[PDB]
Amino acid sequence: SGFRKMAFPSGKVEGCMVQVTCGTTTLNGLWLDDVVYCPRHVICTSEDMLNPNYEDLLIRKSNHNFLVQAGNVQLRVIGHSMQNCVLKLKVDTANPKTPKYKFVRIQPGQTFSVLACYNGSPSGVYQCAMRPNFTIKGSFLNGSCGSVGFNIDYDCVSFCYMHHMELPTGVHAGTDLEGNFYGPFVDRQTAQAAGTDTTITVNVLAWLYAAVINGDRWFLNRFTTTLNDFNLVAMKYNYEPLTQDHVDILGPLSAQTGIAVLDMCASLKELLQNGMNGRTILGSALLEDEFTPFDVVRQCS
Amino acid sequence: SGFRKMAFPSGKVEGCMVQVTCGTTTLNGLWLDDVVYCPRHVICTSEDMLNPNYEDLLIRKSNHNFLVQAGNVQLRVIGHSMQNCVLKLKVDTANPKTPKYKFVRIQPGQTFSVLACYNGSPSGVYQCAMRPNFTIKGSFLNGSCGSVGFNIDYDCVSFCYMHHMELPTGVHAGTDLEGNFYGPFVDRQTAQAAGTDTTITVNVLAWLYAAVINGDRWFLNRFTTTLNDFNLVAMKYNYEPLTQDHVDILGPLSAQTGIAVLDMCASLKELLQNGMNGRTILGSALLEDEFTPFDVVRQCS
Ligand SMILES: [Mg+2]
Repeated sequence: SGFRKMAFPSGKVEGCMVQVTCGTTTLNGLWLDDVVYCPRHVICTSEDMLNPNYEDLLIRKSNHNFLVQAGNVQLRVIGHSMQNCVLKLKVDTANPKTPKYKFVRIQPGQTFSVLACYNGSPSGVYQCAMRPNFTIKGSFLNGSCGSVGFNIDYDCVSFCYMHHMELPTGVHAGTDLEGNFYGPFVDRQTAQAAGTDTTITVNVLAWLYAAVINGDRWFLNRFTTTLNDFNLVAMKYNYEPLTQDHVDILGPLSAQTGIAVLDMCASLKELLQNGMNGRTILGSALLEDEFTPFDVVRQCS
Repeated sequence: SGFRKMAFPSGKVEGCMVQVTCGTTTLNGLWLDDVVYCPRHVICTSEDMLNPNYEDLLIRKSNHNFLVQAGNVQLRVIGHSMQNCVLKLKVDTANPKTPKYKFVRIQPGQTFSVLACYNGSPSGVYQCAMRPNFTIKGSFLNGSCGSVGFNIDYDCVSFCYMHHMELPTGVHAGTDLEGNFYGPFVDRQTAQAAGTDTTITVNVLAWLYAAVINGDRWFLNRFTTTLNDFNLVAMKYNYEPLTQDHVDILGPLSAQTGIAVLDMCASLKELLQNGMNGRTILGSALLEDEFTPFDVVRQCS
């Protein structure tokens, strides 16, 4: 029993964190095999922030301009290349701690653990979700760029995010491990704002199913709803539209509890209307949207 | 920016998790140097748990009856003894992944990271506080007994908790690493309940400081109070009394934000008496009490 926002054990990722220095800028790097991945903005100076020409800045660099430090040991850069917004530093040693891994680009609503790092040394681990507006509500201070987001599927580490910047609203933007940003963000210091954020409807529904599984039914009602009437209501509360894919994904949770997906949608329409009336669901006075249907099945079974 | 429930990186502790089997019972053990630590109830069958005699059950067990699995390697138990509610299995091999460590007993209100495991395999990590009633609000399913709690100071792991049981209200009970229970609990399958819990006042105040550091200032006011006046409010709303040691501990946060502890107490007094009135603090409609002053300073500075 109990429902916690649980992160993946960070160990397999800790053994990959290194410190990358270029000039006066120091950030984090991901050392997998003989390659260290990091935000390409590490090659920018006070002058190269509004309109950096990365290709021009990079052609002027030699391997010895990059200082990579894995723990106390200095790694030797033997090659460098750029792929989208990530810099790939070829090193003279393959990381002996390289776990089984893959790079995966996630979609909004997906959750992942973040190992926040400073100077290539891990600080903390926390659970995150990719918001519908392609930002993440993380916890990052200056020097955390290059910190990564991941999931662990049995023994395989799925790297899904690398930290690049904090937007003016205090939210975070980054790329997948191939350097492609999530959202319409760019690695430039120009004015860019996150779009309006919405609630991940499929995740709230899954967490309401997690509440039923752990013995709570106070919020259920005797009504049902069509998929279209649910969306007409939910979108008035800034909820993401619920698709037939979402309805299908909740199928196993619906079968476990005996409550149809659209009966649970009717209970969510009522919760939005009445609030909680001094009650909590799974120890929360708000409707939680950072637990996916997959996380619910994996945590509470 | 950003404030997240953050756990210490669990890598140093993952290298210590082993599976321990005794008959049908399989649970988790902590392998430090040449000793595996685990709950002493591993020797009990379901009938033995009704009223166990551990000294009697242990003398009738021999080294070969304990199956210790470290990954895919069998560890040979060469000795077995008991310290309070913890069973110590001396093994033939020292753990080469043993970090710099200490066994420490924490106080209620202090926080720690839990590495939840199943058959010596870590599955997740989460941060939690030792409740004033000595229980922990964790997330555990069958097979998690022997999962440990810890803090990391520099490169030293301070082990403080080992999971033993779940209480009928969903909360969890366990011991320090020397087998002494936190709370009035016994490792016997009998009617045991968690006492009435209270809110950790110094932790709520620390979290209000983190809210102010992150730009959430709506709850601040021109008023101040006294420790004596505030404690009458605390007692009424089931909050732990605020001592002078708590005000002293909050000193750096008072200085960094310009809001005295009794100035922040007048804000907490108003949130307790009048509520949040549709507003949230750090995306929460409840006053969060599982961040210590130190956790806030560590994450914000
Ligand atoms: Mg005040």
